[PDB]
Amino acid sequence: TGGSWFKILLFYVIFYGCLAGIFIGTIQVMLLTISELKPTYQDRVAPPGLTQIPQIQKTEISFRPNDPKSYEAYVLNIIRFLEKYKDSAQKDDMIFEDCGSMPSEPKERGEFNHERGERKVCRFKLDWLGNCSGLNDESYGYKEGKPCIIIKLNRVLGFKPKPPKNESLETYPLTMKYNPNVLPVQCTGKRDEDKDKVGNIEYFGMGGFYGFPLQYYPYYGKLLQPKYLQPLLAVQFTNLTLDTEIRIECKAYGENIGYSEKDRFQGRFDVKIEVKS
Amino acid sequence: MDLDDHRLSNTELEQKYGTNIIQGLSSVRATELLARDGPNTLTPPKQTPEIIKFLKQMVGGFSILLWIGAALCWIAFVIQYVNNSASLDNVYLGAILVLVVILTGIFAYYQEAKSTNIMASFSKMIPQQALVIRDAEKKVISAEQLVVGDVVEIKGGDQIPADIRLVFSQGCKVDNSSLTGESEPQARSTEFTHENPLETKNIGFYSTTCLEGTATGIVINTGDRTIIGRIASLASGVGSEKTPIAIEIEHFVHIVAGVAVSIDIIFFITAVCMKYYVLDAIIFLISIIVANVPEGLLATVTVTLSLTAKRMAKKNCLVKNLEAVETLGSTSIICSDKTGTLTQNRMTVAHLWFDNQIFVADTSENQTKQAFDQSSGTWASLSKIITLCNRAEFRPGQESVPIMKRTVVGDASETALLKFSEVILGDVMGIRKRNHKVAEIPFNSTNKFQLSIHETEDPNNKRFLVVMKGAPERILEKCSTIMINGQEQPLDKSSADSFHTAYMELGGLGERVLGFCHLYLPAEQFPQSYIFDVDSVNFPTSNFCFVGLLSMIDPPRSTVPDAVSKCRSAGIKVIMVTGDHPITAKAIAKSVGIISANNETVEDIAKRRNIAVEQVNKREAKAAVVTGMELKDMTPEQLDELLTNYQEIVFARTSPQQKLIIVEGCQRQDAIVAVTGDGVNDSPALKKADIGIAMGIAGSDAAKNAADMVLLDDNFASIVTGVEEGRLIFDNLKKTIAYTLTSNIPELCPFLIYIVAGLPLPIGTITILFIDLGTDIIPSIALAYEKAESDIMNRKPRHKKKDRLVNTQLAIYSYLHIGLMQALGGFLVYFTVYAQQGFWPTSLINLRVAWETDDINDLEDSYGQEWTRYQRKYLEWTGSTAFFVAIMIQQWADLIICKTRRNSIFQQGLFRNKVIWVGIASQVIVALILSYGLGSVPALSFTMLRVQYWFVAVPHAILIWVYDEMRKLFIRLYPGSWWDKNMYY
Ligand SMILES: Nc1ncnc2c1ncn2[C@@H]1O[C@H](COP(=O)(O)OP(=O)(O)CP(=O)(O)O)[C@@H](O)[C@H]1O
Ligand SMILES: *[C@@H]1O[C@H](CO)[C@@H](O)[C@H](O)[C@H]1NC(C)=O
Ligand code: NA
Ligand code: NA
Ligand code: NA
Repeated sequence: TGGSWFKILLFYVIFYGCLAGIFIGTIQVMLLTISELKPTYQDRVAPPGLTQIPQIQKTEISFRPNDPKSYEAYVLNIIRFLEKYKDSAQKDDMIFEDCGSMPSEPKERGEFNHERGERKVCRFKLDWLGNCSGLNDESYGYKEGKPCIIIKLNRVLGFKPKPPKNESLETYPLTMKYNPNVLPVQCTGKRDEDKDKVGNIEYFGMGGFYGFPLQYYPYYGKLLQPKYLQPLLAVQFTNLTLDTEIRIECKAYGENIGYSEKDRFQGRFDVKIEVKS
Repeated sequence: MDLDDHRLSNTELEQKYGTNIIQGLSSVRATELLARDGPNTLTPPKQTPEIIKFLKQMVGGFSILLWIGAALCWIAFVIQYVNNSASLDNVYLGAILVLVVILTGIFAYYQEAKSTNIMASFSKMIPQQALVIRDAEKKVISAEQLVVGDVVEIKGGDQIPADIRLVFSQGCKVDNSSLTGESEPQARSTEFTHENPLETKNIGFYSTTCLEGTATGIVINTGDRTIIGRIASLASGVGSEKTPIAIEIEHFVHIVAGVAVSIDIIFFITAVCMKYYVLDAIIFLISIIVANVPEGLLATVTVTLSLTAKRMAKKNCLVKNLEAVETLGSTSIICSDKTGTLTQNRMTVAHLWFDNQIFVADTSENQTKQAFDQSSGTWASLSKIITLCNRAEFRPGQESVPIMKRTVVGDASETALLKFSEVILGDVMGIRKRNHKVAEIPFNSTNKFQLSIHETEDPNNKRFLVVMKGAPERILEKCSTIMINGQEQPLDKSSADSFHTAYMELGGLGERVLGFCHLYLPAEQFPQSYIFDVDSVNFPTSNFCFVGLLSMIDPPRSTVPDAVSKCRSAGIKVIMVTGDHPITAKAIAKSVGIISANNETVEDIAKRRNIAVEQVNKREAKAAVVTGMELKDMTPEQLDELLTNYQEIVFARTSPQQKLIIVEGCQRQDAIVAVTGDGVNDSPALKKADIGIAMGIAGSDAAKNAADMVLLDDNFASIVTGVEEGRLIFDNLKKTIAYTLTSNIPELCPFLIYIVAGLPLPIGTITILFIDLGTDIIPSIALAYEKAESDIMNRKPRHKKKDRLVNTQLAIYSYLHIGLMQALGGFLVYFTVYAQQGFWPTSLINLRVAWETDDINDLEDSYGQEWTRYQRKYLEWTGSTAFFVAIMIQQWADLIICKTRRNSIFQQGLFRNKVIWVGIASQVIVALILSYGLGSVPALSFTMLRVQYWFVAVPHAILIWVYDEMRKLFIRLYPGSWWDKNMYY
């Protein structure tokens, strides 16, 4: 009977409309507590993860230099990421500022407020990533057999890395360490045999320093600092044993930087490389 | 082994057993025999060991699903551990499932064992009595004290205590259903008839009851020696019965299991399509089955029965079947018997009618002789009739206490007449000794009179004095003359008018009236040596001499009127079916409340309007008083019409067959009937009725055996209490089912949202399993302890087919209101967690593919930050834990709102049921153990939660409570409206 069907359907219509209204109202009342500039908590992200650009599936880099298709995907991924680091895209001056090529103290651009609008960002030049920038050598070192991986630190909003103090040097001591404004990053062999057969490793950072400069921090969060360019570190493994499953572990050292056994990509990462013959 | 004295004559009985035929064995002989023979108790058969019941309880209900799920989880753990280390989570989940199924089985076993011990202990103190005769005196002793060789007298209604060889049977009929199989009246004869022990009628073989008459027997076998003890078939114990509530629950569990199977199949197909691991999808399948099925429902029904059995035990009652309570709670017609149930069953002579005059008497504490003169010839003849036709005898050895305190093992009316004759005249025993008796017909309901043949010792030696008593109307119709002033004269209209007006005066007080007459058989017709046969008519039964009437006070019980008022308030039709005259029955019904105030029958309407009875239409009369003959000559269609168109019905002058006809017609009206009876005449009605009720004291052994329930307190309010307990059982089961069905949607919905909208998985397999095993086991049991509401007995009886335990409206409510609201609260807390960590609600759309991609360790959130895969899986675990906590709090709200159906929580009380708070505290404990244990070390998709995430869903729980209270309030304020019709479950 339609006379009662209409009434019960009407009751259901108002009932579900009221339920949806309560749900939406509660969501909105929650969202007024959410800031658009600074996240409420950083429990899960505060220690930034350390990742690489080639974007390899199973933490494996497998390619034969003879066959271009073996490293075609890796080269395409690297160039696709590096498209935004070309000097053509950094030509603008209203948003991009040219800070010095020598590492310096982290620069504060103000508190996270809608006032002052969009902030300015330092420009990162590709020529600093020599031998792996692609400007001098297209397709990087995959043709010759000298793979390049670009190492980046995961973006954390309002994060200021603290490099290790001079008194306590957990990493390899260096005359050129320059700890006040460089976050050290070192790639070593995973185990004894890989350490023996890893070969020479050379690092390309700003001004020949090994790690991430500190003036590129803190990140302000895609709304005050869109088109942000995080510092990059290039690692080339030069000569390594052929037809060998070499495992490489790259680690970032610092006071804020932390490590966990559960998260294998927190403050460090693992790469497996075998160059087929 | 077949060695009996069936063919052996009565002469050897005295010599073989050394017991007298009448006096019997002496007390000293009984003492020595008791220490040598032993008690008369059958060997209790070994049914099943406790370990078998215990294992059955762990394999009873839905425990098979839990066992299979645990086995599959352990197999998956073994498979994944064969390859690599894998995760140590399937073994722990299986351990939890095994622990919970073991705990549920243990609880169910403990509850059913407690119920079984309670029912056995409260069905075992009732003793079987035997009327043994020792030293020419009869004393009532328990059947366990019976020995071999003694003489036992058994009449109608009492079960035969042992293998007795009958030596004196007067038309006695026995039911050999336990022996042969037939319930037909089997006549008994003293003479040896058949060579086979079973076929002969000179011996009864225990486990049988006498249908009518009296029988005297000699015990031959006791215990396992008798035929019923020889055969392995159980005389009593577990019968054949399946309660309709079991059918309803079994149908509900079947349909929910089927729907759960469809759901797990469809989710398993979708999960395989979405590229899950096979073992993971199988565990998800198992979680889908476990969550949907109502585990603990059988435990809940066991708890309800175990509680209500004890609740009726507090009211001093006996229930044979644990689930007869459910049938009693749905009773719509109560066919009660006036004498022995509605009244005190204690009676005293108060008024007497002879010589066209009503004589009053002192009810109690007379302390003086009667007012009326005893020298009158008419009263002397009446006293002689009372003394002769009566068979009652005072209890031997008790002639020191007053007359009323002395007990008799005969008819109650016979007892009262014996007391009156003893207090007004000399010893009745001496009169009976002087008046030699040759043959006598015991009172039977079919005849409605008692027939006796006596040898006259008067100078006018007629030698055959036929004295009868019984129904005044039949006796008057069988009498063509009445003695007035000691002189016989033909019956005239003046005597009839005086008798009728005196009878109305007696009946106006609700008193019972009996008729008494005598006649002297002529000497020419019957010589001194005459052979009398029961079948042969011989002496005429007509043209007797009327004498007068005697009135009998039968006061009712004090609490019966309140019980009747409650029953009529609950929509139960009370029908009085008695063998008394219509006038007294109507007076008693008016006094107690069977016939309501201002309610009148057709005769009352005709009297008050002074119009012809036939001219009066039948519709204006709301009450009727139907005689036995009118019902006897009444077709089934007419009886159905009579029961349909009348509110209050009183049946008078009824026979056992008439009671059976009434019961079967009331059944034909598709109504559940409860019949109360105490005598052997009530057995067919007791068996045919849906619920059988018998009196603890006034009831007979046959009535106790046939009844499905026994009132050891002998009050009508016990029936009201039993109906209330049944209604409470139905309400509590409905509440438990409604609560259980709520949580199905909060578990199924998140996976659907995950598949469709692409949000990261709001809930996992482990979290669904833990919600099931921590929110839908203990509270479901706790709802079985809920008390009855205030409107429990103000509701109409539920129709068997119209009203069902799980109707579609209950499922609609439980799924589409509470389930959806709980899911909305859980999703609110999920969105709160994700937004506070950095992922806004809009960014979570279609984020599923990138979320679980292990390749992407730099997922960009709404603020531009990059997230590692493990970090966002930890975020997923936190969201799942918050969803679990929200669902648990909303289940607290659902449990609060599910303990009532009409009244508010303020009327019922928040802390009345402490087991509700036990379950809530258990949920608090398990939530803390899950969030702070196994969350500090994140193993089972659980992590520690911040303090604010516990209180996010509290407003939604309060909203659930407010909405349910508003619905109940609008139902209460507007009964029978659209809201009441469509929003009531
Ligand atoms: N001991 C007795 N002696 C003589 N007449 C008796 C009697 N007991 C009953 N009657 C008569 O037999 C008639 C039939 O009544 P009946 O005995 O069938 O009612 P009832 O008392 O068995 C109903 P219930 O058993 O349910 O209380 C009555 O009218 C009564 O006068
Ligand atoms: C790296 O750069 C140096 C010059 O800075 C060059 O001599 C060398 O050949 C390069 N190595 C490779 C493997 O490209
Ligand atoms: Na369940
Ligand atoms: Na629930
Ligand atoms: Na459920």
